[PDB]
Amino acid sequence: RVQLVESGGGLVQAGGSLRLSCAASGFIFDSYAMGWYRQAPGKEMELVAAITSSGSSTYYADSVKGRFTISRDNAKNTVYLQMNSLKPEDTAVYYCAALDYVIDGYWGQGTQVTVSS
Amino acid sequence: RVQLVESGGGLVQAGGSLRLSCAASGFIFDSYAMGWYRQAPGKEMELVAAITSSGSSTYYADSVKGRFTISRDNAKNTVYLQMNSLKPEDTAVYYCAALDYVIDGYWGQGTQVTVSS
Amino acid sequence: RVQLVESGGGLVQAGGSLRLSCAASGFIFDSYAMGWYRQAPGKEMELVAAITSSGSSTYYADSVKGRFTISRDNAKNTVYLQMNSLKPEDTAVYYCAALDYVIDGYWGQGTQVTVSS
Amino acid sequence: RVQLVESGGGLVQAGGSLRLSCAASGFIFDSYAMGWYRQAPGKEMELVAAITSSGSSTYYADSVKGRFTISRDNAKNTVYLQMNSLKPEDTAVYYCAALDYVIDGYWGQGTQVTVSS
Amino acid sequence: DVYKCEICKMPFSVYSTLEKHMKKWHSD
Amino acid sequence: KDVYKCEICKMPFSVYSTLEKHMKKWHSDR
Amino acid sequence: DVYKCEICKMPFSVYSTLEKHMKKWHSDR
Amino acid sequence: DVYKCEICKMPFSVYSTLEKHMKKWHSD
Ligand SMILES: [Mg+2]
Ligand SMILES: [Mg+2]
Ligand SMILES: [Mg+2]
Ligand SMILES: [Mg+2]
Ligand SMILES: [Zn+2]
Ligand SMILES: [Zn+2]
Ligand SMILES: [Zn+2]
Ligand SMILES: [Zn+2]
Repeated sequence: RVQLVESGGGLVQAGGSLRLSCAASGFIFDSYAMGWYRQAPGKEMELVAAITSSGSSTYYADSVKGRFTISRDNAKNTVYLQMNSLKPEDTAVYYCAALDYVIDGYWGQGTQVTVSS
Repeated sequence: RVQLVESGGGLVQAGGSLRLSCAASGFIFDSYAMGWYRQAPGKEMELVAAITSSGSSTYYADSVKGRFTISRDNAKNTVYLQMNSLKPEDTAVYYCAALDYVIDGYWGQGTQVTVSS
Repeated sequence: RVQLVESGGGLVQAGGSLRLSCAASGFIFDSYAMGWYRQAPGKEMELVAAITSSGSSTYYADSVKGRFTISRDNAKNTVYLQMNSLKPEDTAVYYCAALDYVIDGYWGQGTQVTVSS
Repeated sequence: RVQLVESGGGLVQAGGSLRLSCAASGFIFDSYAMGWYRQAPGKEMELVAAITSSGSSTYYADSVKGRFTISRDNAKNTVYLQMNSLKPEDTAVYYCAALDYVIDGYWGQGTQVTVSS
Repeated sequence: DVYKCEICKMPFSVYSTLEKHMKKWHSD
Repeated sequence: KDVYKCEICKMPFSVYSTLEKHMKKWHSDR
Repeated sequence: DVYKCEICKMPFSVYSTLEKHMKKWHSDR
Repeated sequence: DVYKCEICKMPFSVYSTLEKHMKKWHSD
């Protein structure tokens, strides 16, 4: 029912920027809060940022506040994560998801992000 | 990783003003001259204005000299095009790109500018 | 020795948008948090939004959350307030100032905002 | 006839920004190109930036282009100089003048700019 | 090392409540 | 329903606001 | 219709030179 | 080291002309 296509990852140097995008389909996008999660190998998955269904409220992990910005476009069914001032600690595969269904265990492919020291 | 998000276009009256922005990520923005280009439907992609890596030099097409001003903020990874005294001949989709890689033809979404009357 | 040039106000219909700007001089802009305040005739002044010197944190009055966005451009010594989904309750004169010196009572001219029902 | 009042200068660290302003009166402001000049003791005066009467075109000394931005408000009779990434070589008294009368040797008081390294 | 919402993994603090979190970030 | 506010910048204070936190986050010269 | 830089499409005039154009406007080329 | 407009002190280059300069910078 749900399909999430992430892109925009890559390799940058400490201090660079990346814009992640997620194109969503198969559910009523405007009805759900969306989140960006990151999964590094061997580490706990972390919810990086989240945005309510309307965009009116946002959540950020403390370590990315002021550097990451989450947004959404309900006309285009898209979620964005603008990552500025990247740091090595940000290296991970990034996945986007409707909050309500994170527990269901179905994920897109994610998009790899590597920040060279 | 060249992600180029252009915004700020719209419908405007002849004689009016508009400011376009392009947010750049995924490459070392400070190292590259940037250009604003435009393509009207049925016409060729043409360079409108360009600015060196540091902003130490600018270029303007003859038809926009004295009406457009290009600038950049290397801290925000952003390029701006202020457009005053707009004319119907300025109607087109506007794109921003690094000069070095224009030949490879990977363009952003661009931003529509429509000047009526 | 402080000067605050505010603009962007106007008359707009409910649901519309405006973008206020304040260009500041006479102090080291990037050292100070900045606030947008509004003053309506015969009411208590309200801090509408504020942004730390580093741009890293923002504050919003409950009634404007999700509708207003404050930002700063240190390369232009300027603070911006993007106001979407404007309501009649947003009608007032808007003033920008450094948080540290609001108690000293030196204000710019402000910019008038009127939202029609 | 011509009165020019400069302000905004001060002490600033290298890399920092300062925004200079000038209030003009006593002549038909929107009829004259304006410019910012700087004079360090025992050195040659230098024209740092100029803007045409309507604001359509600018001039910048090679050594400030991309760091300094001159602008004007013909409704408010004011001129502004935004100075980014300041260097010790920028230390001087700054003056604003109508280009036509630079040779006639009336100057405002100027405003001192000192850039520590 | 804190407890997190078991649906979306947003971290909880001493001020979090299930009801407020569910209302803000999940659908009834 | 009017609340106490920082007397320097008028930002509203809640039950969890502290002088130290507020000064640290929002003020520079004070 | 004039000759332009084959990389960035900037028009060349009688005063343009490849060396000056490349030095001012290009980084990786 | 280079010649400058004797009115406003703007430096001239090999492409500068008195007429162009006057019309752009000293005219209404
Ligand atoms: Mg909130
Ligand atoms: Mg590259
Ligand atoms: Mg502005
Ligand atoms: Mg915060
Ligand atoms: Zn949850
Ligand atoms: Zn305060
Ligand atoms: Zn080229
Ligand atoms: Zn001259």
